[PDB]
Amino acid sequence: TIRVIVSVDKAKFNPHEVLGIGGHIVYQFKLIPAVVVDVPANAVGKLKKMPGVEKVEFDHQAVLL
Amino acid sequence: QPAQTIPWGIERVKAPSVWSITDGSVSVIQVAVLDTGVDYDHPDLAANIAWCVSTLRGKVSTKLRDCADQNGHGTHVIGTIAALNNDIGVVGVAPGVQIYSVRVLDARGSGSYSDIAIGIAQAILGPDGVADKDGDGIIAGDPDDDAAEVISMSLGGPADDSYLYDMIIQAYNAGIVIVAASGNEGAPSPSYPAAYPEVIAVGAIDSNDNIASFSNRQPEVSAPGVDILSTYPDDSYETLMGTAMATPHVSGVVALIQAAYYQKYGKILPVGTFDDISKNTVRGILHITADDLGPTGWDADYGYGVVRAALAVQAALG
Ligand SMILES: [Ca+2]
Ligand SMILES: [Ca+2]
Ligand SMILES: [Ca+2]
Ligand SMILES: [Ca+2]
Ligand SMILES: [Ca+2]
Ligand SMILES: [Ca+2]
Ligand SMILES: [Ca+2]
Ligand SMILES: [Zn+2]
Repeated sequence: TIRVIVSVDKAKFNPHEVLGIGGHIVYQFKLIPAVVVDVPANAVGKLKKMPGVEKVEFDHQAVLL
Repeated sequence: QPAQTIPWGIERVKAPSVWSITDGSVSVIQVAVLDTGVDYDHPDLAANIAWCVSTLRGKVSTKLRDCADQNGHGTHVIGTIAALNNDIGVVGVAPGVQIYSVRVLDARGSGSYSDIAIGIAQAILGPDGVADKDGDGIIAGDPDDDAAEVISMSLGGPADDSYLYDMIIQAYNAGIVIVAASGNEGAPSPSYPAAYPEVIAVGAIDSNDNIASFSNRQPEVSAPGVDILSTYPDDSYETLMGTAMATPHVSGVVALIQAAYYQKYGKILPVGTFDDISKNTVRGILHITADDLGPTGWDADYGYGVVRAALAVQAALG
């Protein structure tokens, strides 16, 4: 399972969608049209094909400076 | 507890002469520090910690257990901004400013971009969970709301992600000054988020006014970032280096600017842009009052130069 951030079109996306591909909602952003989701590592391509999904971005790492 | 000293970096950025005007204790003003969390009971910090929140693993928790510093880095960065002016320890640039400690990095000082974005939103929303409660489009500086006026990010990554940037844009449009470390790889340009136009990228100087060799180049301004004594857990003090130590000096300077300006005018200044060289914008003020080291003008080492709070505040008020 991997964590991914999906930029969505709210007119065509529903958070209940992600269960359909074996994933689940971690966090829905209030301030930007995006949702954090855990998906099976092998379902990323499938997620990019899901309704209302505009961009799928891996969760990158920052470090203390 | 040791008797109080003023660390060399605080002196270098010309903070102590500001304190008769303000120490940043203007009630509408808070600085959100997105880091490893905070030693929230530290005797030299506690009184200034207004809110403690964590966004680790994509869940927002306001519990002290979850927001406490498990690394030391957050505590150190927070003391450079806001260690109290009293009889012990150290003193921050803005020793009366309220701090929101937003834990986006884990015990090992590593963080996911998702958690950082959610951290940025916490700084906009504030303890009340609402960005703009009276719906007037004023967020930072609105005494009816509880948004931070500065977001300080002593952290960085190599990725430019659409959604993190969207969140930076939201903070910027809320009137929040965003300040971030340039990075510690001696690279030719800053890390993200410092590298975004909306964000002040900060480089590190040492006590000889030389740019630190590790400091990522092309910053916007530079500040003390080598041999920086500040608070450290548990209820102690430690000396560290890096662009993460320089960043809070600049965040403290912005806090002083916006505090002084609100104290006089009952408003705050616009954030401004990288190119600004006017007095009408926080960033323009920072740029024109900065100590211009190295070659004349902006340069790839120091940016515009070393920030100077005394002069910045005078430019704000005059
Ligand atoms: Ca403590
Ligand atoms: Ca002190
Ligand atoms: Ca709020
Ligand atoms: Ca408002
Ligand atoms: Ca208002
Ligand atoms: Ca505020
Ligand atoms: Ca120069
Ligand atoms: Zn999960």
